Amino acid sequence: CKYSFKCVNSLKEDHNQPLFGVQFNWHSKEGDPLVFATVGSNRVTLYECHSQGEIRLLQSYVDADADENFYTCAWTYDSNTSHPLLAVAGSRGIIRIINPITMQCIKHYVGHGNAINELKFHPRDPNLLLSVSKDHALRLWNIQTDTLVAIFGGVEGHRDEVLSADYDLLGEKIMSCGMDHSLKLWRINSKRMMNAIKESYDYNPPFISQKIHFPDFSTRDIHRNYVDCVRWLGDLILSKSCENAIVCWKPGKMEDDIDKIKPSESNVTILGRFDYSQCDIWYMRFSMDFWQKMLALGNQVGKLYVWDLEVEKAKCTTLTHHKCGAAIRQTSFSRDSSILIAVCDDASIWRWDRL
Amino acid sequence: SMFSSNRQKILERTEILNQEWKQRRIQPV
Ligand SMILES: N#Cc1c2c(c3nncn3c1NCc1ccco1)CN(Cc1ccccc1)CC2
Repeated sequence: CKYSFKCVNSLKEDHNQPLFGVQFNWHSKEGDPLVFATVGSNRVTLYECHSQGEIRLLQSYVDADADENFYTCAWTYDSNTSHPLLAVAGSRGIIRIINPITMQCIKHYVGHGNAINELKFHPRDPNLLLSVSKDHALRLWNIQTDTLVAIFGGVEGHRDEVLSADYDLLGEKIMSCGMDHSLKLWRINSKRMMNAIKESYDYNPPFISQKIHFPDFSTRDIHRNYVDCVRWLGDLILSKSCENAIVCWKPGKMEDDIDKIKPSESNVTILGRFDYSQCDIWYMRFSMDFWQKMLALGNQVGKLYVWDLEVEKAKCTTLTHHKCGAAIRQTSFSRDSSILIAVCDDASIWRWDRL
Repeated sequence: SMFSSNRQKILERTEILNQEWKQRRIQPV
């Protein structure tokens, strides 16, 4: 693999509780320092990356509920003030919007009737927040008007806990996945959904949320067990289960256009697998860099795999440190791909700089 | 090719997102 990294630093957080999520703020402009947030237990912690591998602790948000367990975080910005924002959620099923400058919760949404596994912001509209829950549904929120735009679930929605979801690059559609082994497509560029988003903006103080009972595509033919991580790779999909492989696939037949796929489409095309080892426990996430040239995944014994996505056989770099032995739950690349951060179950953070 | 046509879509769409990011001035944390 052409990609090479050096481990330049590591630290363990004071509380010693596991770290489950990590996200670099890809909204920061050139000249501003590279910042990442970590989530685990009832804590959200902010760090700044400096020269000579320095990882500088900024501040932490501590939830009054000692029993809250944050599983996810996502960055956005306030379109009116240009200031950054951070959304966090987990076991309590409550979505908190944190001001990262002061690390205080500015507002919260009683998100779901159960735990939230993932949060994602729309790539073009910073106010559109997607939450995925153990209640079998996905919810789309407008954080400018504090409205619930839509609920994706019901009649043909997921039949078990939703574990992951992802918007495609231009934010026209969402692919979700869960414990029912299915991967479901939900178009948000439909006339119904574009109008519902427009309406949530027109709202001013209850807003009537859309109930989307039927996806635009559904498959149970990729994985034979829970699907705990899904990401778009252009018009293709990357998804994983417990079989030590990330499967690259697409709805329909080989030649079929994603935008021409009918909701009743029965076929799937499997293009290949990215194979690895010792990553068969649940809740292990993979990530990509901004340009989607690199794919990263940590395993249960602290190895970090990095694949070069610019292929047709994909070359793989294995990053290891003799002191890194705990399960790597999530990884995050800085926007310029110069830094890769991995977070672990033993509360450790690992910094890998690209050579 | 399948992967080559897919790479061009990634390049074009990430370029659109990068141009939108370049036009923005988000205040530091
Ligand atoms: N990450 C996470 C995550 C995890 C647990 C979870 N339970 N329900 C949802 N969950 C998660 N959702 C986020 C998610 C959705 C898809 C992928 O990640 C249970 N943990 C058990 C544990 C606790 C303390 C130490 C070691 C192991 C592991 C982490």
